[PDB]
Amino acid sequence: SRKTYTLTDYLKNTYRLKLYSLRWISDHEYLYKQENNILVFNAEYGNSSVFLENSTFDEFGHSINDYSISPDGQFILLEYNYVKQWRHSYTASYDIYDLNKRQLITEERIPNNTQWVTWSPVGHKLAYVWNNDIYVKIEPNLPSYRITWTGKEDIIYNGITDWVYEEEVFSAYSALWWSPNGTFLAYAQFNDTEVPLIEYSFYSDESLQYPKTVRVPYPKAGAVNPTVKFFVVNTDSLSSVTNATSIQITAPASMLIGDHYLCDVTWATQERISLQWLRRIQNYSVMDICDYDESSGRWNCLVARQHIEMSTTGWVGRFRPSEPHFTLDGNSFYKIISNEEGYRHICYFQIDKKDCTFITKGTWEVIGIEALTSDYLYYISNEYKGMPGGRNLYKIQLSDYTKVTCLSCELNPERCQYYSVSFSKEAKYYQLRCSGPGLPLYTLHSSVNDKGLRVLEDNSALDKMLQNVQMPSKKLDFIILNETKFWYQMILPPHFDKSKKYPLLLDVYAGPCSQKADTVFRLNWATYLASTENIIVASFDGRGSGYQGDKIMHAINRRLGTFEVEDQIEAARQFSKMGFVDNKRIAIWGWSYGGYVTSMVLGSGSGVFKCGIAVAPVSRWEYYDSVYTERYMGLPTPEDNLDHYRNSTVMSRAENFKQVEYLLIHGTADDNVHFQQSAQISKALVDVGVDFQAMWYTDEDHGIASSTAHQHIYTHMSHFIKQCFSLP
Amino acid sequence: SRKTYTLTDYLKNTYRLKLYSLRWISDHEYLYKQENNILVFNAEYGNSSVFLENSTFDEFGHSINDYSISPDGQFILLEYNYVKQWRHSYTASYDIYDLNKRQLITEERIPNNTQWVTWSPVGHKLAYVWNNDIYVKIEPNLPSYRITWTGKEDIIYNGITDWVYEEEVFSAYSALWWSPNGTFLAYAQFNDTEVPLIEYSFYSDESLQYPKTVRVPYPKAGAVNPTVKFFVVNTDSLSSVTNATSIQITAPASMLIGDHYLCDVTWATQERISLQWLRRIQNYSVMDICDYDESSGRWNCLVARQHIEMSTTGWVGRFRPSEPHFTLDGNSFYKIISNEEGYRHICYFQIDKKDCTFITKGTWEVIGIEALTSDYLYYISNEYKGMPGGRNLYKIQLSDYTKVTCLSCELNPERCQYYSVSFSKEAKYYQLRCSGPGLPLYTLHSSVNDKGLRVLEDNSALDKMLQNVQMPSKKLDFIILNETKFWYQMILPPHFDKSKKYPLLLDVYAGPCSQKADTVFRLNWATYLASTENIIVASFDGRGSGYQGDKIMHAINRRLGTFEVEDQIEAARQFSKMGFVDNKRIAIWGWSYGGYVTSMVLGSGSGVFKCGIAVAPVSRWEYYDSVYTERYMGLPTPEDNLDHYRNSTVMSRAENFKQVEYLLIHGTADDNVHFQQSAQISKALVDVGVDFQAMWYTDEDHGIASSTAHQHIYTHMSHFIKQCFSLP
Ligand SMILES: *[C@@H]1O[C@H](CO)[C@@H](O)[C@H](O)[C@H]1NC(C)=O
Ligand SMILES: *[C@@H]1O[C@H](CO)[C@@H](O)[C@H](O)[C@H]1NC(C)=O
Ligand SMILES: *[C@H]1O[C@H](CO)[C@@H](O)[C@H](O)[C@H]1NC(C)=O
Repeated sequence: SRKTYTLTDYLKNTYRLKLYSLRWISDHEYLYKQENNILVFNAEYGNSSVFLENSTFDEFGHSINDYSISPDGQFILLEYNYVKQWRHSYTASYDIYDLNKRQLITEERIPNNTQWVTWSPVGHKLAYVWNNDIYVKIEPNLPSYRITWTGKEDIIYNGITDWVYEEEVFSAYSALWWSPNGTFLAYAQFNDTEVPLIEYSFYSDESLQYPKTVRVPYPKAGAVNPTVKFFVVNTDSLSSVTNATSIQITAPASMLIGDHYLCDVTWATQERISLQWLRRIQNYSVMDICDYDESSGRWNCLVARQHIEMSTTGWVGRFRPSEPHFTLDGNSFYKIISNEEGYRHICYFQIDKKDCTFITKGTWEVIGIEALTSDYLYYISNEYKGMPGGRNLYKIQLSDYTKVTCLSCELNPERCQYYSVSFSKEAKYYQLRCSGPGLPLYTLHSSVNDKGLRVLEDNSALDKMLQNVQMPSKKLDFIILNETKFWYQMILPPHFDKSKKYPLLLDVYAGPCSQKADTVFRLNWATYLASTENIIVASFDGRGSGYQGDKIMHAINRRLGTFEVEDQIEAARQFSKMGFVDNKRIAIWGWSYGGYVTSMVLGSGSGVFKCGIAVAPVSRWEYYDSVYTERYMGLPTPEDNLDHYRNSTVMSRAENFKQVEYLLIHGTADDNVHFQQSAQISKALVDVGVDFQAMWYTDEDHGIASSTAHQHIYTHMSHFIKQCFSLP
Repeated sequence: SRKTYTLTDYLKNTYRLKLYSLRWISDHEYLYKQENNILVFNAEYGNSSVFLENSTFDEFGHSINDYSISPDGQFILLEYNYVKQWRHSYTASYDIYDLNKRQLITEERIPNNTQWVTWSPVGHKLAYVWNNDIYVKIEPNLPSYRITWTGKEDIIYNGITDWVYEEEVFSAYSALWWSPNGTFLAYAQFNDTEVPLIEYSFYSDESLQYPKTVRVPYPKAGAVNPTVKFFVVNTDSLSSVTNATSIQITAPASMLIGDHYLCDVTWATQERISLQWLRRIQNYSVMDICDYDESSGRWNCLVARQHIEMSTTGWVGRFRPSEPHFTLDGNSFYKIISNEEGYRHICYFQIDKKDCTFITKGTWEVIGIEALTSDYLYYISNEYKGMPGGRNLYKIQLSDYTKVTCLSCELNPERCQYYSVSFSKEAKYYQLRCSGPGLPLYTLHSSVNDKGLRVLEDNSALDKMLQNVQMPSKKLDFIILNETKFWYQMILPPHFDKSKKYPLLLDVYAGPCSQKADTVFRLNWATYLASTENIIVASFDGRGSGYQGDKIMHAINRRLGTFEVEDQIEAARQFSKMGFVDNKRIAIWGWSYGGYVTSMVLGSGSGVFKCGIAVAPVSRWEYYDSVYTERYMGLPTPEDNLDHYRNSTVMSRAENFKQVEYLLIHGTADDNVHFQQSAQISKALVDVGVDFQAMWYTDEDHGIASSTAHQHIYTHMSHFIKQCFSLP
């Protein structure tokens, strides 16, 4: 009798999740924007003051995309004129508001088309990047010191990352790293001088008469990669007439025999930096600990102090080598490491010592180390009730590692099974965020005795609303394939009847270390397909999937487009044999790696799927970028892995598409997974006589995320699926 | 007749039309290729011998693409390694083989990657273009002589055309023209320096890691255009110590004031050249007659013998200034001109004398002048039976204009209402080539007494085959919109039943001077649609269409996307009325201009059409080239015609497509109508929320003509129509 969840509701964002985004600003206080005022909250007692009134800047003349306040909080930075580049990078203008006076600073402004800005971690110093060169303001109203002079568009980058680094390495435009004092500015330089350029058309506005070609240095598998150097400047000794002195830190000798990357930089103390590096064959990584010479002004990294990580089974880390979490003193650290059994767990390392100690063990994995005092290490794992799809917070007593307490497990156990966390400085207080399986819940807690303090957002407004809709439900369970347990979720229509036969949509991603079966609450496309269209949407984590150990995750090492594909069919097969899925109507769809897999499934000849959708798919691994692809596939040369690079393309199995119905979609401005990839699939289908559907989306990138293209793509896919399943 | 005309039949060519393609080599001899033998035929008597054995070049080594025999039969040119460029351009390697010995020449071979080669019209001289520069070989075994040194890729073209000139001005890669002596070589040189480029991606074979970017100089409407110069070289005064002297003929003072085109190049005598020039506003045109001053070595264009052509209702000529045909003495010419009633007729000009005299007149038009002798002028017209979609050969006694004989009207009045002709040298003989409405007939005749020498090919082999197919029939009629006859055509289902109600596909082109309603016999897609699917395919010639004089042809001037679009609709509306057309099931389709007209219709909100397909459609005239567009549209500036450039985009109609089902198709490497045109359509559709189906074809150009892509698009289109129409 109630309304169902409709496409419109999805697209028009009718039922909205309420969030609670806070920024810890000390051990006991946090920032929060409410009704557009910036507020400081006291964690302990719950009371708040207004940092910055909503009324301030209503005469400022520009609408403001973002802000960032001094640590030692006398300035606020205002970001405006935001122009997006890639996933993390962008260009903007900035003004600085002097909080003590009622004033914008007026002279020495941070320039326009600034590519990155950062406050120092204390005080109110500023580093910014402009035309690929680094600058430093000591005071906001003073002239900046130029640190580098080598910036050249698309060629040399100081303090920012190039495309592959932004995307595959640091998940960030930034390549600047302030000392904890603020004394030093560490920064990376990239040189893309010989990196080949992916070119593509942008058509933009109807009034542009000639298309623009966009040209992006983008190393595809086996191509010349960017090189990198690393520098540290002392920001306390800058002259106005002397060019600043940047000291180089050289990679270790065992990284210099060949192509390598900088994968991680962590400050350990005021005078010690941690630099992890990686070989290009991502087999082998080195952590260097560099100390600062008081007398010399130099940085030395003692060999007897390096830390090596290797794997014979696969690559180092889930996507990159893990991050070290240092003790206050900087003489030791804790870091996630795959154990002997293949399980990622926390290892305690001493800096001068060489082997490490495991602080956790067992048939589950650690997801992150979240805070560390002298007393306690806080982390997230999927230990609870043995569900890898699950996330919870844990507290180790460091005087005895067997005394672990779970902080989130039983706070709201039917409602909350997927937490993330946000500790204040010195882990005095934390916010918890349960992401599912019920409505998201944001709580505030005091570490002292782990007293719950206060609910922040409970989403009850959403709850009252969703009581009036025909919500689908979620089944999280496992099947068995060859002795091992693999998990799947199903999103099930309202009033699911196990005696009926429902159409089933396999929603696939299945990349190395992915997880599509989990406890989180989403309101999405699947929600609509289940509520209105009575379609079971199923998802399944097969070999190559993560959070369940190496045996499963490294199964796909050097062999993408293989066990992850077979296992999707094997599970679709099994869902078929269950007596509520009508095997005549099984479809499959995926975005991105999802598309590559959906296509590899459509082309397997399984005859299990009526039809499916591949959006922005990888079709051939030589088209994708070096850092991601080489991590799973090695190099595409005869001496290495050319054979399997060639064996695993969507085009190789074009004929088999004649048995299936296929919708193939790709935005033309995809800088990530290039249009070329869908353009080689479509050609291969044509070359063989296979009919299919296509959709390009002019000037859309990898996410096809403009308001219109979003509504349109999901509209297009609904029609393709309703009619695939003979639904009116 | 039981079996039907099948899509496979169309695609696979079960049923081919037989041809007869001859090249005359004198006033009584031609060559025909039968097998891979070149045979010579005596036109008067019918005897024939083998000129060239099919087995002459078995041990050549390379696949031979095409031949060309010198006008003194002494040597043959063999064309190999042919690589397409645009519609007429290509590069190939060439060999010259001696016929009087039996040996390939090996000294001084035509270079590889030769852009163009041609023989002198008499004898065995060669002119050729390599690397944008012109070379002259007096003898095939001898070193060539260099005429130009200014060649340069995509900037300077000598002897060959750039992109616009090839496609829009000359219909030819060639910008060279021998005088009949083979004494003088005349040639144009194009300068594209400031011509902006169209760039698109070309994906190529799989093995290519990074798409290539294609860059072609292409002036869109209003852009900077190529400049031209014209030169005449004396081919007989060449020395191999001295550099070649090229005499320049400059354009008339009234062309030099602004932007202008070189239109036409016609030698009149051994020592006299006709140049036609066209203003960038294409309503003024000047013909210059230019003579060799034996004494000075120069070329003088007297203004006494200059001729002006102006149009006040539209533009000049049909697609350009008509070509003149000079009488042997070089002192008079005949040339097609819009008469004062606005119909195109043969006009008689005397070189030094004013005006001209019209030698034909009426409510019909000369299609072309074909042959000129001492006593007669032969020409082709649509007079016969007031049928503008028909064509016959005609004869005018030069000594009394009123004495006009129809050569072809009555040869076979039922099989044949559509001729073209190929006259021997000195017009002693002609091959009549009948295209319809019955099967093509090919007959040879003699001019003396207009005797029918022999049937050359009667397509009897096809005739018998088709007796066994349930062939569709063609209806040619007309309707009256104001008090004007506009002609349409219908391809009608076999066993047509005027009391059943048939789905209608309206097959549009409808560009300026087009004719879609004629008597030509075709085996094509509509043939399949009619015979196998019992769909009626209708084409209609409304305003802007051709060969019915200027009131109709010029109705569309400065007005593209108005009247012609309106008229298609009104026409479908008229088809509605007739009780054999189901008005729930009317569709429209078209390619190039017809793709544009379709979209424009579709988005008009007429409600007449259920759906429609548009292939490589124009969407916005600013995106298309300058020569074609501005010819109809004027310039896209505010003072000229910007208002109608903006009032006539496909994009401005997007909201209306909600009402219809659209199919939009384009080749990614279309260099004529750029992918951009469709990329802009799809965006506007995305932006406004309209659903529609799409298909790009990667690396296909304008014709979408690789055999596999050809098959794929008709298959795709066939399904789309079949499901639009509720047809299984
Ligand atoms: C500013 O905050 C106040 C405090 O609740 C609120 O009433 C008001 O709507 C806000 N003003 C604007 C313009 O956001
Ligand atoms: C960048 O690399 C190239 C060689 O790949 C080198 O020639 C150039 O000097 C380098 N530039 C800098 C400033 O590192
Ligand atoms: C036709 O026959 C005549 C007389 O036998 C002969 O001389 C002539 O060369 C022949 N022409 C052809 C084309 O074979």
